[PDB]
Amino acid sequence: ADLEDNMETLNDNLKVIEKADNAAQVKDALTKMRAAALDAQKATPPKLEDKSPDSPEMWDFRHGFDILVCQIDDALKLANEGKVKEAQAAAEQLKTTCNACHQKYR
Amino acid sequence: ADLEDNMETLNDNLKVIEKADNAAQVKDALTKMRAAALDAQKATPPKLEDKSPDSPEMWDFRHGFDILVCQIDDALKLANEGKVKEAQAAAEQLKTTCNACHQKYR
Ligand code: HEM
Ligand code: HEM
Ligand SMILES: CC(=O)Nc1ccc(O)c2ncccc12
Ligand SMILES: CC(=O)Nc1ccc(O)c2ncccc12
Ligand code: NI
Repeated sequence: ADLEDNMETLNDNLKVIEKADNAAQVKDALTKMRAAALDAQKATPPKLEDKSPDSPEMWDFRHGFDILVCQIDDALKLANEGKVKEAQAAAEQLKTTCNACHQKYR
Repeated sequence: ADLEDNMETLNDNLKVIEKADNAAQVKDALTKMRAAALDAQKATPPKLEDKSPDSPEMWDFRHGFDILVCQIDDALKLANEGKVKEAQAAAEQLKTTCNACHQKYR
């Protein structure tokens, strides 16, 4: 999927997590988020079509996703432990990463 | 210590590790390396005095050290396990990181 498609998946599964009643629901959402983030990692944002592929901006763009995935896996660990409330909190804390990358490259 | 001083510590403790007879020797060297890398992380290379402190180049410069420290800790884990030969091998593998950062910012 393109960058846009993946971003929507991420954005939509965040609210889904924000409404979840149980762990299984959070896990599903987070699992979908993880996949989309990895796939997004491969795209080249429109604001970096120029910059060479090995550009320092690009590496920061891709590195942004390794942080999101690490964060996402921690949320899954929590969801896996039945701690639904803090798996949700962990979910929110992801926005920090989201925003960070958005103001530099979006 | 300045960037230069720290780099020398790193460079010299690498050979020391390359000559070590035992684990304790590797650990000492690596411990000195870890400290110097962290301290180096704070300096601003001469080729980045201009670029703003929050510059994408700077963050890559500092991030370079988080990789070196992670690598260094893995070497210590190995040295801690008595595996002197592979703690040494792990040591060498560090050069990849060293070079990488050198050709971009040195
Ligand atoms: C964090 C989990 C996260 C969310 C949520 C998110 C959402 C998001 C939206 C809603 C858009 C709009 C896309 C559209 O037009 O439909 C958007 C756009 C971009 N994002 Fe994003 N995004 C999240 C995380 C990240 C991360 C960690 C990065 C950087 C590694 C990133 C980057 C981008 C870019 C580029 C765009 C613009 C895409 C385009 O203009 O085509 N996002 N994101
Ligand atoms: C890896 C373990 C590593 C070694 C070894 C190393 C050595 C090294 C030397 C020998 C110099 C010369 C410094 C001097 O003039 O005495 C040097 C210089 C720089 N380095 Fe280095 N260095 C290692 C690792 C790293 C890493 C991971 C970075 C980046 C995060 C880095 C950066 C630099 C920079 C900048 C210089 C130049 C300093 C200056 O010109 O004042 N090094 N390094
Ligand atoms: C969960 C988390 O914060 N992860 C990370 C933080 C900082 C980094 O530089 C990372 N780099 C590569 C992969 C994960 C990283
Ligand atoms: C041992 C090792 O390779 N570490 C790392 C690899 C890649 C990263 O992006 C990292 N980020 C922050 C800290 C360590 C990192
Ligand atoms: Ni990293």
